[PDB]
Order: sequence, then C-alpha cells, then structure tokens
Amino acid sequence: NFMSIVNCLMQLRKVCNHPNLFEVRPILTSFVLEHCVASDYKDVERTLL
Amino acid sequence: KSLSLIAAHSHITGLGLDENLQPRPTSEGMVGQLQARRAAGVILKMVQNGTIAGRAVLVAGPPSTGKTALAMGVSQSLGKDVPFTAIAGSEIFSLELSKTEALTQAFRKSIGIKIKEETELIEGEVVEIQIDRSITGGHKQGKLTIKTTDMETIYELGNKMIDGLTKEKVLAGDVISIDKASGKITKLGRSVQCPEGELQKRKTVVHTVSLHEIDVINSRTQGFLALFTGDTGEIRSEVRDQINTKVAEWKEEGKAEIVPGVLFIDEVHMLDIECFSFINRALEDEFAPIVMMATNRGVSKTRGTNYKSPHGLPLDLLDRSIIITTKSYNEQEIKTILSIRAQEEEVELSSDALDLLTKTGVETSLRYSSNLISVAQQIAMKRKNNTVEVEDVKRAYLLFLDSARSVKYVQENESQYIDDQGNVQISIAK
Amino acid sequence: VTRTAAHTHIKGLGLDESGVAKRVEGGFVGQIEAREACGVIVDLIKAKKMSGRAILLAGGPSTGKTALALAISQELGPKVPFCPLVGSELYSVEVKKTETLMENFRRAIGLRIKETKEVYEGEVTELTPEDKTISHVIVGLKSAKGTKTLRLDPTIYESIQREKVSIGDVIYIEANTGAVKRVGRSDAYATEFDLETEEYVPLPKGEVHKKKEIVQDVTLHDLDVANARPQGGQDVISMMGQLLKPKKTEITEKLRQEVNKVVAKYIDQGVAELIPGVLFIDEVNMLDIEIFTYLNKALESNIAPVVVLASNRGMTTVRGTEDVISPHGVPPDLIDRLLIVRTLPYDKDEIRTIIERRATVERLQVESSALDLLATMGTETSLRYALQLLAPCGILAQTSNRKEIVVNDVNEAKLLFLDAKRSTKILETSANYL
Ligand SMILES: Nc1ncnc2c1ncn2[C@@H]1O[C@H](COP(=O)(O)OP(=O)(O)O)[C@@H](O)[C@H]1O
Ligand SMILES: Nc1ncnc2c1ncn2[C@@H]1O[C@H](COP(=O)(O)OP(=O)(O)O)[C@@H](O)[C@H]1O
Ligand SMILES: [Mg+2]
Ligand SMILES: [Mg+2]
Ligand SMILES: [Mg+2]
Repeated sequence: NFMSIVNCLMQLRKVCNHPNLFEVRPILTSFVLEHCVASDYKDVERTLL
Repeated sequence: KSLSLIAAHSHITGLGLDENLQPRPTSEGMVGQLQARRAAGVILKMVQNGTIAGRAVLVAGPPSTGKTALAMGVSQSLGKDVPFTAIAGSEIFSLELSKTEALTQAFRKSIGIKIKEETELIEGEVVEIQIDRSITGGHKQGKLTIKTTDMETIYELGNKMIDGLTKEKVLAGDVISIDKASGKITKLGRSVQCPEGELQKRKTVVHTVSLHEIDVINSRTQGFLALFTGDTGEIRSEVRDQINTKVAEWKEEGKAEIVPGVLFIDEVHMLDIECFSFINRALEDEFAPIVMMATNRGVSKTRGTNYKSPHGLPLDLLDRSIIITTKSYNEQEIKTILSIRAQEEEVELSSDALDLLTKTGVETSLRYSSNLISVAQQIAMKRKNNTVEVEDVKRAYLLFLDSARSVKYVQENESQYIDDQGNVQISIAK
Repeated sequence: VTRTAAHTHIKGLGLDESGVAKRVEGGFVGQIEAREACGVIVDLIKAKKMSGRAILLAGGPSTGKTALALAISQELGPKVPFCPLVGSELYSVEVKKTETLMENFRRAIGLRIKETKEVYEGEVTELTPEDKTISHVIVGLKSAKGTKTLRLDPTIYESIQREKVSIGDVIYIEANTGAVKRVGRSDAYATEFDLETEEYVPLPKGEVHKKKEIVQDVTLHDLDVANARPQGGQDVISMMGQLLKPKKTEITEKLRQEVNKVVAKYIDQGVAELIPGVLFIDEVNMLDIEIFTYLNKALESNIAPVVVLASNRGMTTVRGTEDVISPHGVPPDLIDRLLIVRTLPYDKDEIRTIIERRATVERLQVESSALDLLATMGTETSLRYALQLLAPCGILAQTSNRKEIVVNDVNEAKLLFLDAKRSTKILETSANYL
C-alpha cells in the first residue's frame, strides 16, 4: 500500500537523526547463571560431615 | 546425553568381546588387535572381579596402534558406578602442589565408596492451604490438605514448613513432595502433575564418593572450597591413616562398600624418578587401584638422570608390572577403519575413493587419511553432492601435504628456513 | 587518521565461489596454494563439526604466514572467536603451562546465549518496614506512567543504604542481578535548594517493570572463570571473597564437566548454540617438550578445535631435549598429527606489487624510477627493508616539499639508513670491537 511505505520509512527517519527506535542500550550487567555447582554437592558435604 | 561430537575415540564403544573372551573381527568399533583386546578383557574381568588389587599393567607399541584407544575401550566397557581416572604424565608437575602428593591425590581419586540410606517421601496433590499467623506476635501455624488417588488428609505444619513454604512460592493447584529428614520441599507440578501410588513412601538413596574427597574434606573445613577451586595439596598423612582404618572399619561393619577403580596414566615416559620410586612403594599398599600405563616414547634418557635407561622407565617399575604390546595393521584393516570412521562421521564414500584413500593411508599414515576422509566430504560438499569422488581425494592430497614431503621441501629449501645458529637468507640474490 | 602497521591491507583471502584463487585480490599477490588451502581451512571452521585438527604453517621470513593468519582471522569474521597467542607466552610461574595450554583450548571455543532480564526504575517514595519485622524494606518506586511498591532483600537494601538515596531520588534496580545505580535527585526537588552537588535528572519514561532480550555472546572460558573464582560484588562478603584468594589456580576436570553439563542442558533447551573457534600459536619452536607432549594428548581430546600453528625452523633440536633432532622444532609424533602447508616465495615483480599495493594503502605516491630502485632493494637486501624504507622516502619528500618519491630521496635513504649486509660488512673491520 501507500501507507506501509511511509510507515516503513518513518522508522529510518526515526533512526538517522537520533536512534529513537525505543532507544534501549543494554546496561551490560553480568550473566544470570543460577546453577551454582557447589550447591549440588552441599548435601554431599552434609552427609559426609 | 554424554556430550558427544565426532572424536577420534568416539566410535569405540566397549571392548567388544565374547563370553569366551575371544574377540570378533568387527565388534563394537574395535577391529583387529586380538591379543591386546583379549588381554584387555582379562583386565576388564580383573576389575569386574575386584578380589585382588595392587597390580600395574602397561600397554606399549608403535604409533597408530590404539593403546589409548584400547584403554578407551576398557573405560567404555567398564560401565557406570566405577571410577576411572585418566591423567597425563606431565600433569603431575605443579608449582603449588608437589608431584608425589599429586600422584597420591590421583591414587586416592581412583577408588570410590558407595554409601546407601533410606528416606521417607510424601507426594500428593494439594487441595487448599490455610496458614495462621499474627500481625504483631508471629509464631505461624500452617494447615494444608494433601490428596492422592486413595488418600486425602489434612496436614498441620510447623515453623520450618512455613519457612520453606513461604520462601518458595506454592499454590493450592501446585503439588508438593516433602522429605521428612531433609526438610526441603519439592514443588513438582501444578493442577505437570498427574500422580499415582500411595501417599507416604520410603525409598533408598545411594551416594558415590571417592577417597580423595573424604581426604580433603577431613583435612579442614576450607578443603571443600579447595575441592571446588582446586587450591588443595600436601595433606597430612594422619587423615590418610585414620581414614584408612575408618574405611576398613566401615568394611568390617558392613556399612560402606567400596568399588575398585582403574587408574590410567597417559604419556608415562617423561616422569620423574621420584614418582617412579613412589609408584614402586605405592603399588604395594592395601588400597591400591589397578594401574594401566601407556609408555609412548622409545629408548632414551630418563628425565632426572644422565644414563639412557631402556624403555624410558627404570627396571624397578617394569619388574612389578605386566606389559601388553600391539602390532601394525594390514592393508584391509585400514580400509575397514576408514569405513567405520565413515559410519561414525556419517560420510558416504565411493569404492575408488576408499581404495585410493586406503593406498594413501598405507603410504603415509592412519591419521592423515582419517582427516582426508573428513575434508573429502567437504570438497564434495562444495560441488553440492553428498557422494565423495576421487577428485576430492586427489585435491585433498595435493593441498594437504604429508610430513615427509615437506621434510623433502625443507631439506631442499634450507637456505629459506632458519638454521640452528640463527642464520637465515631472507634475500634472494647475493 | 588511519594507522597501518604491517597489516590492514588484507581484507581476507579473496577466493571465488569455484575455489580458484586470483593472482591479485585482497592485498595478496601470488601464493595460490596457501590461500586456497587456507580457504579450505576457513570452510573447515565453518563446518562446526571438526575438532583436533592441527595445521601448521611452515616457511621462511617475509613469506606470508602471519599475514595468512590475519587472512583466516579476517575471513572467519567477528562472529567466529579468534584467539591470538604466542608460544613464548605460555610460560607461567603462578600455574603450570599445562593449565594455560588447556585453558587456551577452552579460550578458543565460543557459545552465544539468549536471556531476558527485568528492569525496575522510579522515584523512591517510602523506605519502611512491613507491618512485626525482620528488617526488610518496601521500596515504593514512583515512575512516570505508574506507581508500584516492591519488597527487596537485605543485601540490595544494603546497597541502597550504600548509594545514600533518600525520599525523592531516582534509582535504577535490576531484579535478577541486584545491582543498584542512582541516577540522581528528581526534577521536582530542584527548587528546594539553590545550589546542590547532586545533579537533577528527569523522571524515567515508560512503565515500572520492563523486559528485553539480548543476543549477547560470551566465551566458554569466561564461564570457566565465572565457575572458578569469585569476581566482585557490592557487599562486604563478596568483596572480601574477592580479596581473600584472587590468585588464579588450576581447574579440575569435574568442574568443566559440570560447566558443559549445564551448557549441554542449555543446548538441550534450545537456548544456546555451540560454535568452535581458532587458537593460533605463534613461534611453536619456542615451546618446551612438556607443552609438546601435553599437545599430543590434548589433540586427542574432544573439545580441542582447529588449531593453526606457525613454525619457522627445520631440523633443529627441540627445547627441553638434548639429542632429539626433528623437523620444525616439533616432535615427530606431534608432526604426524600435523598438516604442513608449504609457503611459496615471491619474484621481483611480486615484490614490486607488494611495494606498490603497500604504497597505495600507505597513501604515498612513488615514481617509476624509485619503484624500480625499491624493487632492486627488494631483491638485494630484503622485503622488510624496502617496506621499512617506504616511509622515510615520503618523510624526505615532505621535508623537500615534494609530493612524489624521487631517486635522490631513496638514495638519501640508502645513505642515512643501512641494511643488514652493509652493517655486517662495516662491523667486520674492527679496531677495538667496532
Ligand atoms: N584397533 C583400532 N580400532 C580403531 N581405530 C584405531 C585402532 N587402533 C588405532 N586406531 C586409530 O588410531 C588413532 C589414534 O592412535 P593413538 O592411540 O593416538 O596411537 P598412540 O597411542 O600410539 O599415539 C585413532 O584416530 C584411531 O582411530
Ligand atoms: N603474498 C603477500 N602479499 C602481500 N604482502 C605480503 C605477502 N606475503 C607477505 N607479505 C607481507 O610481509 C610482511 C611480513 O610477513 P610475515 O607474515 O611477518 O612473515 P612471517 O609470517 O614469516 O613472519 C607482512 O606485513 C605482509 O604484509
Ligand atoms: Mg598415546
Ligand atoms: Mg619397594
Ligand atoms: Mg610470524
């Protein structure tokens, strides 16, 4: 259509001047690995101790 | 779901022997070496017997024979619940840890202990939860209903049941499974859950723990942090002696049964003479696992001495050990090994490419053909067909050069390469 | 503007779709077999199936081994991890060379993950216990589009006490991680005092709770260091956990078994994807015999990817051995599992195209007489002496206000600067050790 062309170009016009495309730059915090290998052997420490 | 990509030692699964210990020609990834697989089956039933200990064995031979593949077949045919320790010969050299105490650490790592006990479990569907606390005082008073197919009862809860019931979110629709001795809650499913059986059942749990773990745990409290971080070393032998008498008392009382594991050391030729005499003492101990060694070098000078001892090992080590040797393979067995590597790598090969690949495997080496089978499917894959042609093997031969051919190229171009004294002709003229 | 240091003129191997390498393509002249075979190695890394393959690049100086190493490192792309390494760098006194070698084999591999995290932000209204207590704090974050109250742990509340926030300060709180950042005092309290060290930030737009997904890549060795030692935190117990034992130790095999166990669980869930990489070792002849013998069992291991070596010697004595004489400084068992790609030298016209294309990348203008003179110096002294003397001719052109390199500038470069053989010929005549 003619509306999808303009509505597709308004994002690039929302990019080239300033990245207003929802503007979420990641804060780069650490990984969310929750396994914690030692806790799988903590019960073994409880039985041996 | 042991992590398994394509290895050189991935196709070998089990030793592949019969009940009479005579090996088949093609069985379980291992083709050839009848005497080595039969003697390795004698070692396999030696570990499966478990009535004897303190024995060392050695697997020797030329390269491209598979002594490490034979020990891999022994470790794969060993099965689960038996510990297998595969260390390197240069792995014992450490700065924070002594070589002798690291070798003692491997000798304690090889043997494990099975200890079993019984616990109770109550698994059933929750109907509703009705806790009771106070806005000022505290002292929570929990009540909930547990239901199954043939039982439906209300369970009153204590303080720690509401501690674990409020630190872990749960609903009426959510279904729990509670252990009485552990005190922790297993929120398994919600209304996965579809349960059957009785409400309260008692099952047995079995734990396997090696002697090295008990050694560093009974060393100190932070030996558990040294068990994970690896900052252990140089344990006092009173833990080893009292732990040996405690393990012997656990065997006499019938509480703890032990499993005799296998200790495998790779590249044992460049080992120190102190570790040699330490093995010469440690093979005679009571809790001594079966040791398999793979001497890979030839006759040369041992590290730590000046004389050239034969086999690269002193005779005190080789006196108390048995030696298995391997021989070279025929022309047909290289084609069979490349065929089973084609079955392992999922590569469809032609007959003429297998014949030319067998010929260049006889001429150069086994490993070069065992990689040319990999790259030949990709020179074939660039032509967008899964069939491997002889042109891909010839192109893979002229591109990837052998060691002896570039030895001839190095000896022809010695002016190009840098010499021993650092002299090099980086120019062309004059 | 643009820094050029014996590189950046090569944008890859420059091969065709059929495989045949061009003569002049991508900063390369000649060397068809090493470039096309190097592209076969590039596709071999693009297979994501092969492991344990070792291909050494053996040749003389000024032949293009490290340039081919930057050609494969540029041909792979940024999505494939590349680990540059020198064999002289593996010697360590904190741990053994075995731990650095196998650790580098865990450094070559990569693994990209995808995960969602929750983002909370807003102006702090009340910091008060619940109604009765063990001391937790409900933090009422006033955002623009919403107002919500949340209950926090005592550790993140302790970091809230660390940030010295009060009633009416904009904070940033992450749910899964627990890190706390303060943006500043809100703009509503800018008129309370005329001068204040705390900057005034506007209210954050959007909701209170926000979610997003990241395609962040992180190497498996970074997960191994994350599994090995405590890194940091904002509390006393985490910072003292760092401060107590920060010295790096050797890693056991069972730890790597649990790491790739939960990594294999992540690839069983369809979250992550395992991709191999490249460990490139420079000057393999400088390695000890212990690193060679651990390379023998290490290439028999599973996770060892396509490792490219570079050795510039021949039938020499191995380091750590007395009587062992072997080609390339490599023992014959490691050389048996190695693959040798022979490097070809270059003619006079190919030296002229090296000086030519290096001059166009260096943005200098060279006349034809000075180009033929630098060709004769390329065929007389060395290649690195002509490429080393490309810049002082342009410097003397700048001092003489000329825009092109002339005969007198390169002859003045011959008088002011001397090569190897003139230095040896001068140092042959000595009065008192000249
Ligand atoms: N009996 C065998 N069956 C299958 N493959 C074998 C056998 N013997 C040797 N190989 C091949 O030899 C290669 C490894 O040889 P290796 O065990 O390293 O020799 P060495 O221990 O003498 O260095 C493997 O890729 C394997 O495929
Ligand atoms: N075929 C080639 N085309 C263009 N430049 C080359 C070529 N071969 C080598 N060079 C140049 O020679 C310089 C030094 O070569 P280098 O890779 O250091 O040799 P080596 O690997 O033997 O030390 C590099 O900066 C590179 O730009
Ligand atoms: Mg071996
Ligand atoms: Mg003795
Ligand atoms: Mg180099």
